Amino acid sequence: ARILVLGLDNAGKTTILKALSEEDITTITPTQGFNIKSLSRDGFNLKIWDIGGQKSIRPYWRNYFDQTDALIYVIDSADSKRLSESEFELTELLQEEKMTGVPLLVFANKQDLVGALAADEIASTLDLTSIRDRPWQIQACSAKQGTGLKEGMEWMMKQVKLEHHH
Ligand SMILES: Nc1nc2c(ncn2[C@@H]2O[C@H](COP(=O)(O)OP(=O)(O)NP(=O)(O)O)[C@@H](O)[C@H]2O)c(=O)[nH]1
Ligand SMILES: [Mg+2]
Repeated sequence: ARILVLGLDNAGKTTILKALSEEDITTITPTQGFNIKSLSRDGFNLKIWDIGGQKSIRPYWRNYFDQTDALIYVIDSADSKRLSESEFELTELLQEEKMTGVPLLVFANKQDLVGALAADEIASTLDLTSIRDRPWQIQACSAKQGTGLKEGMEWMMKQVKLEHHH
C-alpha cells in the first residue's frame, strides 16, 4: 500500500517515520524535498512518502496524490499558534478530487510537551466529526517516546487490507 504523510513544517513527520523504522532521531533536519521508506509489518508491505511541509515547497504536495491508498496528517499538538494554518491545509486536501474516499489518520503529535492539546480538542478544531466521504481516525502520540504510533498504524492497516469474510 502507498501511504502519504503530510502536515505543516515542524509537526514531526520525519521523526515519526524514523521512530517507525527504529532509527536515530537525533540527526533529523528539515526536509527539503521528500523521503521514502519501505516498511514490512504484520503481513503488509508499506511504501511511505514523507513530504516536506515548508510553505515554499507545499505546492509540490499535489504531485503525489495519484495512487494514494491512505493519508496520514501530522499536527504539533503543543503549537496552538499554528492551528488555523493546519486546519486550512487539511480542509483543502479533503476537497481534492484525486483523494476521494481515501482513509485519513490524524496523528496529534508531541503529547510529551507541556501544554499539548488533547485529541478531542484537536478533533473539534479540525471539524473531523463533519466528514462523510471517507473513513477517519484521530490518535494522540509522541514520536520522541514511541507512544501511540502502533495504535495508529493498526487502524490504518485495517482500512487498506483485502479483508476476508464468511
Ligand atoms: N518533544 C517532542 N519533539 C518532537 C516530537 N516529534 C518531533 N519532535 C521535534 O520536532 C522537530 C521537527 O521534527 P521533524 O520531524 O523535522 O518535522 P517535520 O514535520 O518533518 N518538518 P519538515 O516537514 O519541515 O521536514 C524536531 O526538533 C524533532 O526532534 C515529539 O513527539 N516530541
Ligand atoms: Mg521532515
